[PDB]
Amino acid sequence: TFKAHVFDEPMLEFGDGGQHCDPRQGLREHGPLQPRSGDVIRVGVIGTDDTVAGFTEFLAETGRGIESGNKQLINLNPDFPGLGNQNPFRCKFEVPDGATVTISRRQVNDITGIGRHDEAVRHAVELISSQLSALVEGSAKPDVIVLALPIPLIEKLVNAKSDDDVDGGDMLNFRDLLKAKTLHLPVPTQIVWPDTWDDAAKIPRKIKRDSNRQTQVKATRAWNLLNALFYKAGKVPWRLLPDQAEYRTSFLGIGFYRDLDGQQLWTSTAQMFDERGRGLILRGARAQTETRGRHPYLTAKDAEDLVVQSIAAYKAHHRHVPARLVVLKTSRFRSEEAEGIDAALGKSGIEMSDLVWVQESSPIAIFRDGNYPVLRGTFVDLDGKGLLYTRGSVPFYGTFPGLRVPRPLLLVPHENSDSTILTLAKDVLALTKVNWNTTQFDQKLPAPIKAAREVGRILKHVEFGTAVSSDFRRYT
Amino acid sequence: ITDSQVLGELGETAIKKIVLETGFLYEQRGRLEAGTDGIIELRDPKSGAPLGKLLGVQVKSTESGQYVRENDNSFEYLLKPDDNIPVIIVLWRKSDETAYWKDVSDCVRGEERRLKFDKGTDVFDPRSADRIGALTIDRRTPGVFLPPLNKGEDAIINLLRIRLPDEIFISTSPFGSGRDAVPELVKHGNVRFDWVIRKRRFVSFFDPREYGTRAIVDLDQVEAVDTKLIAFNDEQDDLNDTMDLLRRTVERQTATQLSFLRKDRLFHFKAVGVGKSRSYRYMSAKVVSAYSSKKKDGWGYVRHHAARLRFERLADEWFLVIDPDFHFTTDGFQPHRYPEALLAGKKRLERNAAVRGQVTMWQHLLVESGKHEVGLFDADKPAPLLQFERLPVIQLSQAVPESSWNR
Amino acid sequence: AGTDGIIELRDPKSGAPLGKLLGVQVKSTESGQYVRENDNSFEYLLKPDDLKYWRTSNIPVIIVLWRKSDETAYWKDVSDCVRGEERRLKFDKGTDVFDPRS
RNA sequence: AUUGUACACGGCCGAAU
DNA sequence: ATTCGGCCGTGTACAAT
Ligand SMILES: [Ca+2]
Repeated sequence: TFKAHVFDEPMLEFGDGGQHCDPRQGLREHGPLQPRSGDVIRVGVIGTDDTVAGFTEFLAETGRGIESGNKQLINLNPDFPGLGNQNPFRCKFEVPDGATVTISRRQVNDITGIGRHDEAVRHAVELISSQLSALVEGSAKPDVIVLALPIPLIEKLVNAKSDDDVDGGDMLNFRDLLKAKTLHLPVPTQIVWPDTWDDAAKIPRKIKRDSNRQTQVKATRAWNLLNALFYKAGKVPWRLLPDQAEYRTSFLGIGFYRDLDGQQLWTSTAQMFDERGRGLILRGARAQTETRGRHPYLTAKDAEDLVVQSIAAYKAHHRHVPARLVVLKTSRFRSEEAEGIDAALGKSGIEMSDLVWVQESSPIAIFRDGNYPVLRGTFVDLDGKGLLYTRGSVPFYGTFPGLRVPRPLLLVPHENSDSTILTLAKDVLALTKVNWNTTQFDQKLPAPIKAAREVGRILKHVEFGTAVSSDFRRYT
Repeated sequence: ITDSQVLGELGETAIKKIVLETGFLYEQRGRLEAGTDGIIELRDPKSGAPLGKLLGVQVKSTESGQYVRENDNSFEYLLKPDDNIPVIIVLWRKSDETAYWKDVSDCVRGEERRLKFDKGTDVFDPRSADRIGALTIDRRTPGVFLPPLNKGEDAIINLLRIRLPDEIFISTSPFGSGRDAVPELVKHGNVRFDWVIRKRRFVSFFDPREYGTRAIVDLDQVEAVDTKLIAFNDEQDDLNDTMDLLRRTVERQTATQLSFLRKDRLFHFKAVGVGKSRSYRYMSAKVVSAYSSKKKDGWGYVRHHAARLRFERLADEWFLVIDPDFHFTTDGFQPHRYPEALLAGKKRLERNAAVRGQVTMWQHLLVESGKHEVGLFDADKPAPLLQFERLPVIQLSQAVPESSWNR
Repeated sequence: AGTDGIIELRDPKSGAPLGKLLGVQVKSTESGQYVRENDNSFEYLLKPDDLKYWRTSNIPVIIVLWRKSDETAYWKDVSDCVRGEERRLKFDKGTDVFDPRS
């Protein structure tokens, strides 16, 4: 008595109203949704003189075009066009003179010469942040800064081997600490390992010391990296195509992250809504509340103050409260949360609201007859609980990009929800195509849920009560 | 049975005959779908290897006779809105059987009108060797995908419907939990673990008086009521006992074939003998075997087919989920220390066919378990307390183009 | 402006200029690859502002695509377009070659 | 950390005995 | 102690049959 469904691939919007189901093809034909005023994206580079020169050649190399890494599947592994009429971003990625800061060989030896791994990461962050402050206040003002870490620095910071004895195992993450400690800088930063802009480079894995890491083909790496660079430059590449007769809706994803002590649990939230006109806003905020514990769920007061904050952010762009508010959460909605959220809606006069728990650990799954799994977008209704396959066989790609069979997303709406699960699944599936961190659209999790977790990693190192930018470009 | 089944459905059957002798492939697709009804691929007559070029075909049937504006030069047929990949719109006559193809990659100004198929140059003849082949498209750099336009597929689900007995025995006890009462049970005879104790209450699908559990249960307070008052109720505790009772009943059942890991929640096949291979015989509508409890050939370690059996309540009905997994042992009984490399190695290689076969195996094992042997006391005089049955296949509306993909 | 040149017809026999003008816009690429380019056809996406200018024009306008790598020239009437998208043109490498044969 | 999935391992939380 | 539910965190393998 389970009713099946296969949703069509949601249409994305590019360029001057162009529509396509694939971010790569849509960008290739129509270009970015928000075109830049100017044909150059000034990219600053921080790293050793080898990596700074190495990455700069890579940026020019992408301008000349990169041959596809697998011609058998030309949709899953397409070739980067270049600077022709097929330019995905209609702009030039150049490094202007004076926009490079060189990490001297002496400075690398200071970081590598420290015994304790934690001290090395902290010392490296201060060293990099000082160089980062030099770039922003200089004459050459970049739009996005690329940190091309050298191989010896990656060995010390990531693999920690150059290792000391393990003390608890909660080793600091250099990327998250660096992103948090430079949140006050006005320009977003991007970390790029040498093996992505140079196929010759090889960094061994941390534990498996005898094996290098395996990376995607060069064309795919250029696609994902430059798309992130374009987004961090201050423009939205693509947006979901809006239905003409749709309720003005705001999506709010709620997630949790362990505190640095490893025991307490904080709440990190992300909000998605399209501004008036052709645009899409992705905010990342932490609930300004003091109720500390280990519970992976919110309290009645905590949820109410959180929803009120999200509504106010929406009202700043639209000057009117949203018609619909869809709240996606990584854990089951409890009674205190639902009544807390409903209290916030009543004060703001919100008409309809959906409370959906996006569970990934559900063991329920379906299997078609063959060697490939079910189509992406397959939906099965289980007495209200929705089984959605955001990952699976993609007809556009011609294959299924995964190792084992995909694990479907189980959507469990709370009883205090308006829309049917079929309607919610169509929105959840559509939300997976606006992550902007990758050009491959068969993403498993919806963007508000995913964006909430990405914000959480950075905010573990930001002390509570410190005001930080809500722009998602500083966390992706 | 549609009114057009005689005409529309069987119309495409005769169209394939023209292409069958021509030498071009015809791949079945959706009947009334947007864009294609069949696929044409050019092929080398000498070898038959694929050339990597495709083309779609759409056919719509009509009645016998002529159409609007038909003299002895041409006719005039309209294309309805609901039909990328340019596709030939092949027609079909009934009075004298003259098919009429025409392109859609062609641009005669705006195509938004009536496609007047010429009666002199739109005849679908074996001349299509180079004529139709000129339009065929390729799966190279432009990136033409194969949209799924099919009658869908039949997918199976992990759920098995559980038919609980119409009666359940509920009784009090001077014990709080089963752990507090298991030492009381073991010292007596006729030991049976298929029961649950919580809140000083005793729940079991069998009558406690008949079997050896008389010591724990208050033998004068054994009352049998319908399961709808204990299982299908909103009480959170009652759900938890039903979760406990279902597993233990499944645990005691199938004991001739499976073993339970206490630290985990994993069911796995037990090994007959010591450190030797094994096999199982399960249904598909075909007889299939598989190494359920298999010792390796390269070394002596033993891998047992495993599954995490969990119960869910959907639509006021109880279902059992099957989650395939593996359990590795040095000799079939002692758990294999450091099994991460072996466990992760096998998981990395399985695909949809492998996991589906494992699911069907566990479905067959449980559904056959509820059945009784012909002879009395062959396995147990009372019938198995749980009856499972496969759910009807899930009817997806779209099919994976597995045939079009490699292999 | 919107157009890059004006073509004026002239009778090849008598040499008399017919006086009929024809607007021309030329897009030049260097070793590029048009969107979804097979060995027999490709596509092109017109800018939305170009369409608005061409509609107001009182003379016919053709769009000519020139590639320096292979010295290939293709032409198509701007009003002519794919039935689906107003901004999309489907060029054919056989019939749209820009040359004296056309 | 271009990108994510699958897997493995570990920690922890909610309800009642 | 159990039985049921769940969640977040760090690594390797792989680029998809
Ligand atoms: Ca990123």
